[PDB]
Amino acid sequence: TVSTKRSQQAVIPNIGYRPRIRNIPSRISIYWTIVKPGDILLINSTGNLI
Amino acid sequence: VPDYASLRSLVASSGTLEFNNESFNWTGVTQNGTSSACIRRSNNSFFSRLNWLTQLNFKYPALNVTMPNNEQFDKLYIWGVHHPVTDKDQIFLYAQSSGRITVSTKRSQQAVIPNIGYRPRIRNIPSRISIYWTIVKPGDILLINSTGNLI
Amino acid sequence: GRIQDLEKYVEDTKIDLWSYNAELLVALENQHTIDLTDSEMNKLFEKTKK
Ligand SMILES: *[C@@H]1O[C@H](CO)[C@@H](O[C@@H]2O[C@H](CO)[C@@H](O[C@@H]3O[C@H](CO)[C@@H](O)[C@H](O)[C@@H]3O)[C@H](O)[C@H]2NC(C)=O)[C@H](O)[C@H]1NC(C)=O
Ligand SMILES: *[C@@H]1O[C@H](CO)[C@@H](O[C@@H]2O[C@H](CO)[C@@H](O[C@@H]3O[C@H](CO)[C@@H](O)[C@H](O)[C@@H]3O)[C@H](O)[C@H]2NC(C)=O)[C@H](O)[C@H]1NC(C)=O
Ligand SMILES: *[C@@H]1O[C@H](CO)[C@@H](O[C@@H]2O[C@H](CO)[C@@H](O)[C@H](O)[C@H]2NC(C)=O)[C@H](O)[C@H]1NC(C)=O
Repeated sequence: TVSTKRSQQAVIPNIGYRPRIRNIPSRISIYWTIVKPGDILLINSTGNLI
Repeated sequence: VPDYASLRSLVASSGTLEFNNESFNWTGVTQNGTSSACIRRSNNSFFSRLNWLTQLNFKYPALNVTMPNNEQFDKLYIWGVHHPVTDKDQIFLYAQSSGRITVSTKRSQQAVIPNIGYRPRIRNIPSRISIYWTIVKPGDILLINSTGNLI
Repeated sequence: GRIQDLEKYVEDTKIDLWSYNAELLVALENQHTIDLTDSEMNKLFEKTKK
Protein backbone atom coordinates (compact mmCIF):
# COMPACT_ATOMS: atom_id res chain seq x y z
CA THR A 1 0.00 0.00 0.00
CA VAL A 2 1.19 3.47 -1.00
CA SER A 3 -0.78 6.70 -0.61
CA THR A 4 -0.89 10.50 -0.71
CA LYS A 5 -3.42 12.89 0.85
CA ARG A 6 -4.95 13.28 -2.61
CA SER A 7 -4.60 9.77 -4.13
CA GLN A 8 -3.72 6.17 -3.21
CA GLN A 9 -2.49 2.96 -4.89
CA ALA A 10 -2.22 -0.66 -3.74
CA VAL A 11 -1.19 -3.83 -5.59
CA ILE A 12 -1.19 -7.53 -4.67
CA PRO A 13 1.72 -9.65 -6.04
CA ASN A 14 0.60 -12.58 -8.20
CA ILE A 15 2.91 -15.53 -7.56
CA GLY A 16 3.40 -17.02 -11.02
CA TYR A 17 5.74 -19.06 -13.22
CA ARG A 18 6.19 -16.62 -16.15
CA PRO A 19 8.61 -17.38 -19.09
CA ARG A 20 12.37 -16.97 -18.51
CA ILE A 21 13.77 -13.96 -20.38
CA ARG A 22 17.52 -14.12 -19.70
CA ASN A 23 16.98 -17.18 -17.46
CA ILE A 24 14.84 -15.25 -14.95
CA PRO A 25 11.45 -16.79 -13.96
CA SER A 26 10.30 -13.49 -12.42
CA ARG A 27 9.37 -9.91 -13.41
CA ILE A 28 9.14 -6.49 -11.73
CA SER A 29 5.95 -4.39 -11.89
CA ILE A 30 6.70 -0.66 -12.02
CA TYR A 31 4.40 2.15 -10.89
CA TRP A 32 4.98 5.85 -10.25
CA THR A 33 3.54 8.03 -7.49
CA ILE A 34 3.61 11.81 -7.84
CA VAL A 35 3.63 13.78 -4.58
CA LYS A 36 2.56 17.41 -4.18
CA PRO A 37 4.19 19.60 -1.43
CA GLY A 38 2.69 19.42 2.07
CA ASP A 39 1.85 15.76 1.42
CA ILE A 40 3.44 12.87 3.34
CA LEU A 41 3.53 9.76 1.14
CA LEU A 42 3.77 6.55 3.18
CA ILE A 43 4.54 2.99 2.03
CA ASN A 44 3.01 0.14 4.05
CA SER A 45 4.24 -3.26 2.86
CA THR A 46 4.54 -6.96 3.74
CA GLY A 47 7.51 -7.46 1.41
CA ASN A 48 7.90 -7.83 -2.38
CA LEU A 49 8.57 -4.08 -2.39
CA ILE A 50 11.20 -2.48 -4.56
CA VAL B 1 -15.38 -8.51 -22.02
CA PRO B 2 -13.32 -6.04 -19.90
CA ASP B 3 -12.42 -3.46 -22.55
CA TYR B 4 -15.02 -5.03 -24.85
CA ALA B 5 -14.92 -2.15 -27.34
CA SER B 6 -11.18 -2.70 -27.91
CA LEU B 7 -11.17 -6.48 -28.59
CA ARG B 8 -14.20 -6.11 -30.88
CA SER B 9 -12.43 -3.34 -32.81
CA LEU B 10 -9.24 -5.42 -33.15
CA VAL B 11 -10.95 -8.57 -34.47
CA ALA B 12 -12.96 -6.24 -36.73
CA SER B 13 -9.63 -4.79 -37.91
CA SER B 14 -8.32 -8.27 -38.77
CA GLY B 15 -11.06 -9.13 -41.29
CA THR B 16 -10.48 -12.87 -40.89
CA LEU B 17 -11.79 -15.61 -38.60
CA GLU B 18 -9.41 -18.38 -39.71
CA PHE B 19 -8.75 -20.71 -36.77
CA ASN B 20 -6.30 -23.58 -36.25
CA ASN B 21 -6.51 -26.38 -33.67
CA GLU B 22 -3.69 -27.26 -31.28
CA SER B 23 -3.26 -30.28 -29.02
CA PHE B 24 -2.18 -28.81 -25.68
CA ASN B 25 -0.95 -31.26 -23.04
CA TRP B 26 -4.23 -30.85 -21.13
CA THR B 27 -3.76 -33.74 -18.70
CA GLY B 28 -5.55 -35.17 -15.64
CA VAL B 29 -8.40 -32.81 -16.56
CA THR B 30 -12.03 -33.60 -17.20
CA GLN B 31 -12.28 -31.52 -20.37
CA ASN B 32 -15.12 -31.24 -22.93
CA GLY B 33 -17.29 -29.90 -20.08
CA THR B 34 -20.98 -29.42 -20.90
CA SER B 35 -23.87 -27.11 -19.96
CA SER B 36 -27.59 -27.24 -20.84
CA ALA B 37 -27.29 -23.43 -20.97
CA CYS B 38 -25.77 -23.70 -24.48
CA ILE B 39 -27.80 -25.97 -26.79
CA ARG B 40 -26.30 -27.66 -29.90
CA ARG B 41 -28.14 -30.47 -31.78
CA SER B 42 -30.65 -30.41 -28.87
CA ASN B 43 -27.74 -31.14 -26.49
CA ASN B 44 -25.86 -29.65 -23.54
CA SER B 45 -22.91 -27.80 -25.06
CA PHE B 46 -20.40 -24.95 -24.78
CA PHE B 47 -18.70 -22.40 -27.07
CA SER B 48 -17.22 -23.58 -30.37
CA ARG B 49 -13.69 -22.15 -30.34
CA LEU B 50 -13.15 -22.50 -26.59
CA ASN B 51 -12.67 -25.33 -24.09
CA TRP B 52 -14.12 -25.60 -20.60
CA LEU B 53 -12.07 -27.49 -18.02
CA THR B 54 -13.37 -29.48 -15.04
CA GLN B 55 -11.64 -31.62 -12.40
CA LEU B 56 -11.11 -35.36 -12.78
CA ASN B 57 -11.80 -37.64 -9.82
CA PHE B 58 -12.18 -35.00 -7.07
CA LYS B 59 -8.67 -33.87 -8.06
CA TYR B 60 -7.08 -31.14 -10.16
CA PRO B 61 -3.36 -30.86 -11.07
CA ALA B 62 -2.34 -27.27 -11.84
CA LEU B 63 -1.88 -26.73 -15.56
CA ASN B 64 1.66 -25.71 -16.51
CA VAL B 65 1.55 -25.54 -20.32
CA THR B 66 3.35 -23.72 -23.16
CA MET B 67 3.01 -22.98 -26.86
CA PRO B 68 5.89 -21.81 -29.13
CA ASN B 69 5.32 -19.62 -32.19
CA ASN B 70 8.12 -20.60 -34.58
CA GLU B 71 6.14 -19.22 -37.55
CA GLN B 72 6.21 -15.91 -39.44
CA PHE B 73 2.81 -14.60 -38.27
CA ASP B 74 1.30 -13.44 -34.97
CA LYS B 75 -1.10 -15.68 -33.05
CA LEU B 76 -4.21 -14.11 -31.52
CA TYR B 77 -5.26 -16.27 -28.56
CA ILE B 78 -8.68 -16.09 -26.89
CA TRP B 79 -9.44 -17.52 -23.45
CA GLY B 80 -11.75 -16.79 -20.52
CA VAL B 81 -12.32 -17.22 -16.78
CA HIS B 82 -15.38 -18.83 -15.21
CA HIS B 83 -17.07 -17.11 -12.28
CA PRO B 84 -18.35 -19.91 -9.94
CA VAL B 85 -21.35 -18.85 -7.88
CA THR B 86 -20.93 -20.64 -4.52
CA ASP B 87 -18.17 -22.31 -2.48
CA LYS B 88 -20.25 -25.46 -3.11
CA ASP B 89 -20.23 -24.65 -6.85
CA GLN B 90 -16.47 -23.97 -6.63
CA ILE B 91 -15.51 -27.37 -5.17
CA PHE B 92 -17.82 -29.05 -7.70
CA LEU B 93 -16.16 -27.43 -10.72
CA TYR B 94 -12.50 -27.08 -9.78
CA ALA B 95 -12.14 -29.04 -6.49
CA GLN B 96 -9.95 -26.25 -5.05
CA SER B 97 -11.43 -23.08 -3.52
CA SER B 98 -8.65 -20.68 -4.51
CA GLY B 99 -8.81 -19.84 -8.22
CA ARG B 100 -5.90 -18.10 -9.98
CA ILE B 101 -4.83 -17.64 -13.62
CA THR B 102 -1.50 -16.45 -15.02
CA VAL B 103 -0.70 -15.94 -18.71
CA SER B 104 2.43 -14.26 -20.09
CA THR B 105 4.64 -13.41 -23.05
CA LYS B 106 8.30 -12.32 -23.11
CA ARG B 107 7.07 -8.77 -23.68
CA SER B 108 3.86 -8.58 -21.58
CA GLN B 109 1.91 -10.51 -18.93
CA GLN B 110 -1.65 -10.77 -17.57
CA ALA B 111 -3.18 -12.41 -14.49
CA VAL B 112 -6.73 -12.41 -13.11
CA ILE B 113 -8.30 -13.73 -9.90
CA PRO B 114 -11.87 -15.17 -10.21
CA ASN B 115 -14.40 -13.39 -7.99
CA ILE B 116 -16.84 -15.98 -6.65
CA GLY B 117 -20.15 -14.13 -6.83
CA TYR B 118 -23.93 -14.53 -6.93
CA ARG B 119 -25.00 -12.73 -10.11
CA PRO B 120 -28.41 -12.08 -11.81
CA ARG B 121 -29.28 -15.03 -13.99
CA ILE B 122 -29.57 -14.16 -17.65
CA ARG B 123 -31.10 -17.25 -19.29
CA ASN B 124 -31.18 -19.02 -15.89
CA ILE B 125 -27.38 -18.95 -15.52
CA PRO B 126 -25.97 -17.59 -12.20
CA SER B 127 -22.48 -17.28 -13.71
CA ARG B 128 -20.56 -15.30 -16.35
CA ILE B 129 -17.36 -15.69 -18.39
CA SER B 130 -14.65 -13.00 -18.41
CA ILE B 131 -12.91 -12.75 -21.79
CA TYR B 132 -9.40 -11.43 -22.45
CA TRP B 133 -7.11 -11.60 -25.47
CA THR B 134 -3.34 -12.15 -25.57
CA ILE B 135 -1.38 -11.26 -28.70
CA VAL B 136 1.85 -13.21 -29.24
CA LYS B 137 4.77 -12.07 -31.40
CA PRO B 138 6.99 -14.73 -33.13
CA GLY B 139 9.87 -16.20 -31.11
CA ASP B 140 7.73 -15.83 -27.98
CA ILE B 141 6.27 -18.63 -25.85
CA LEU B 142 2.70 -18.10 -24.72
CA LEU B 143 2.59 -19.96 -21.43
CA ILE B 144 -0.37 -20.54 -19.13
CA ASN B 145 -0.32 -21.35 -15.43
CA SER B 146 -3.70 -21.98 -13.79
CA THR B 147 -5.45 -23.49 -10.76
CA GLY B 148 -8.71 -23.97 -12.67
CA ASN B 149 -11.54 -21.64 -13.77
CA LEU B 150 -9.67 -21.41 -17.09
CA ILE B 151 -11.43 -21.41 -20.42
CA GLY C 1 -6.54 -1.35 -28.60
CA ARG C 2 -9.19 1.35 -28.24
CA ILE C 3 -7.00 4.25 -27.05
CA GLN C 4 -4.41 3.66 -29.80
CA ASP C 5 -7.24 3.51 -32.35
CA LEU C 6 -8.43 7.01 -31.44
CA GLU C 7 -5.08 8.80 -31.78
CA LYS C 8 -4.59 7.13 -35.18
CA TYR C 9 -7.93 8.82 -35.90
CA VAL C 10 -6.68 12.12 -34.40
CA GLU C 11 -3.48 11.91 -36.48
CA ASP C 12 -5.22 11.17 -39.81
CA THR C 13 -7.79 13.88 -38.96
CA LYS C 14 -5.05 16.52 -38.62
CA ILE C 15 -2.99 15.49 -41.67
CA ASP C 16 -6.08 15.31 -43.93
CA LEU C 17 -7.41 18.69 -42.76
CA TRP C 18 -4.00 20.39 -43.06
CA SER C 19 -3.31 18.72 -46.43
CA TYR C 20 -6.52 20.07 -47.97
CA ASN C 21 -6.07 23.36 -46.07
CA ALA C 22 -2.54 23.84 -47.45
CA GLU C 23 -3.70 22.74 -50.92
CA LEU C 24 -6.21 25.62 -50.96
CA LEU C 25 -3.80 28.18 -49.46
CA VAL C 26 -1.25 27.41 -52.20
CA ALA C 27 -3.81 27.56 -55.03
CA LEU C 28 -5.42 30.80 -53.76
CA GLU C 29 -2.05 32.62 -53.64
CA ASN C 30 -0.99 31.34 -57.08
CA GLN C 31 -4.16 32.89 -58.51
CA HIS C 32 -3.56 36.06 -56.48
CA THR C 33 0.00 36.49 -57.83
CA ILE C 34 -1.03 35.81 -61.45
CA ASP C 35 -3.88 38.31 -60.94
CA LEU C 36 -1.60 40.94 -59.34
CA THR C 37 1.10 40.61 -62.03
CA ASP C 38 -1.20 41.04 -65.05
CA SER C 39 -3.27 43.64 -63.17
CA GLU C 40 -0.10 45.72 -62.76
CA MET C 41 0.48 45.08 -66.47
CA ASN C 42 -3.06 46.43 -66.99
CA LYS C 43 -2.32 49.32 -64.60
CA LEU C 44 0.84 50.28 -66.52
CA PHE C 45 -1.14 49.72 -69.74
CA GLU C 46 -3.82 52.14 -68.51
CA LYS C 47 -1.24 54.68 -67.27
CA THR C 48 0.17 54.95 -70.81
CA LYS C 49 -3.23 55.16 -72.55
CA LYS C 50 -4.66 57.56 -69.93
C1 LIG D 1 2.45 -22.94 -11.61
O1 LIG D 1 2.40 -24.32 -12.02
C2 LIG D 1 2.88 -25.30 -11.07
C3 LIG D 1 2.64 -26.70 -11.63
O2 LIG D 1 3.62 -27.60 -11.12
C4 LIG D 1 2.25 -25.15 -9.67
O3 LIG D 1 3.08 -25.86 -8.73
C5 LIG D 1 2.36 -26.71 -7.81
O4 LIG D 1 1.31 -26.01 -7.11
C6 LIG D 1 0.79 -26.51 -5.87
C7 LIG D 1 -0.20 -25.46 -5.36
O5 LIG D 1 -1.21 -26.09 -4.55
C8 LIG D 1 1.94 -26.76 -4.88
O6 LIG D 1 1.52 -27.17 -3.54
C9 LIG D 1 0.96 -28.51 -3.39
O7 LIG D 1 -0.36 -28.49 -2.82
C10 LIG D 1 -1.02 -29.77 -2.70
C11 LIG D 1 -2.42 -29.61 -2.09
O8 LIG D 1 -2.62 -28.32 -1.52
C12 LIG D 1 -0.16 -30.78 -1.91
O9 LIG D 1 -0.70 -32.10 -2.03
C13 LIG D 1 1.30 -30.79 -2.38
O10 LIG D 1 2.10 -31.56 -1.47
C14 LIG D 1 1.90 -29.39 -2.55
O11 LIG D 1 2.15 -28.78 -1.28
C15 LIG D 1 3.01 -27.68 -5.49
O12 LIG D 1 4.14 -27.73 -4.61
C16 LIG D 1 3.47 -27.25 -6.89
N1 LIG D 1 4.24 -28.30 -7.57
C17 LIG D 1 3.90 -29.59 -7.75
C18 LIG D 1 5.06 -30.55 -7.77
O13 LIG D 1 2.75 -29.99 -7.91
C19 LIG D 1 2.17 -23.67 -9.24
O14 LIG D 1 1.36 -23.54 -8.07
C20 LIG D 1 1.61 -22.78 -10.34
N2 LIG D 1 1.55 -21.39 -9.94
C21 LIG D 1 0.43 -20.67 -9.78
C22 LIG D 1 -0.82 -21.09 -10.50
O15 LIG D 1 0.43 -19.69 -9.06
C1 LIG E 1 6.51 -26.02 -16.31
O1 LIG E 1 7.50 -26.16 -15.28
C2 LIG E 1 8.78 -26.52 -15.82
C3 LIG E 1 9.71 -27.03 -14.71
O2 LIG E 1 9.11 -26.92 -13.41
C4 LIG E 1 9.36 -25.32 -16.60
O3 LIG E 1 10.50 -25.75 -17.36
C5 LIG E 1 11.49 -24.71 -17.51
O4 LIG E 1 11.17 -23.81 -18.58
C6 LIG E 1 12.19 -22.92 -19.07
C7 LIG E 1 11.64 -22.08 -20.22
O5 LIG E 1 10.28 -21.72 -19.98
C8 LIG E 1 13.45 -23.68 -19.50
O6 LIG E 1 14.61 -23.02 -18.96
C9 LIG E 1 15.84 -23.53 -19.53
O7 LIG E 1 16.61 -24.27 -18.56
C10 LIG E 1 17.76 -24.93 -19.11
C11 LIG E 1 18.39 -25.84 -18.05
O8 LIG E 1 18.52 -25.16 -16.80
C12 LIG E 1 18.74 -23.89 -19.67
O9 LIG E 1 19.82 -24.53 -20.35
C13 LIG E 1 18.04 -22.92 -20.64
O10 LIG E 1 18.92 -21.81 -20.92
C14 LIG E 1 16.68 -22.40 -20.16
O11 LIG E 1 16.84 -21.34 -19.21
C15 LIG E 1 13.43 -25.17 -19.09
O12 LIG E 1 12.73 -25.93 -20.09
C16 LIG E 1 12.82 -25.44 -17.71
N1 LIG E 1 13.74 -25.10 -16.64
C17 LIG E 1 14.03 -25.93 -15.64
C18 LIG E 1 15.47 -26.30 -15.51
O13 LIG E 1 13.18 -26.36 -14.87
C19 LIG E 1 8.36 -24.67 -17.57
O14 LIG E 1 8.44 -23.23 -17.52
C20 LIG E 1 6.89 -25.09 -17.49
N2 LIG E 1 6.73 -25.75 -18.76
C21 LIG E 1 5.57 -26.04 -19.35
C22 LIG E 1 5.46 -27.46 -19.82
O15 LIG E 1 4.69 -25.22 -19.50
C1 LIG F 1 -13.46 -33.53 -27.03
O1 LIG F 1 -13.85 -34.76 -27.68
C2 LIG F 1 -13.45 -34.96 -29.05
C3 LIG F 1 -13.83 -36.39 -29.44
O2 LIG F 1 -13.66 -36.62 -30.84
C4 LIG F 1 -11.94 -34.68 -29.28
O3 LIG F 1 -11.55 -34.78 -30.68
C5 LIG F 1 -11.64 -33.58 -31.50
O4 LIG F 1 -12.99 -33.17 -31.76
C6 LIG F 1 -13.08 -31.85 -32.32
C7 LIG F 1 -14.56 -31.45 -32.35
O5 LIG F 1 -15.08 -31.44 -31.02
C8 LIG F 1 -12.41 -31.83 -33.70
O6 LIG F 1 -12.34 -30.49 -34.20
C9 LIG F 1 -10.99 -32.42 -33.66
O7 LIG F 1 -10.55 -32.68 -35.00
C10 LIG F 1 -10.85 -33.70 -32.81
N1 LIG F 1 -9.45 -33.99 -32.54
C11 LIG F 1 -8.60 -34.63 -33.36
C12 LIG F 1 -7.19 -34.72 -32.87
O8 LIG F 1 -8.93 -35.11 -34.44
C13 LIG F 1 -11.49 -33.39 -28.57
O9 LIG F 1 -10.07 -33.26 -28.69
C14 LIG F 1 -11.93 -33.38 -27.10
N2 LIG F 1 -11.46 -32.20 -26.37
C15 LIG F 1 -10.21 -31.93 -25.91
C16 LIG F 1 -9.26 -33.04 -25.56
O10 LIG F 1 -9.86 -30.77 -25.76
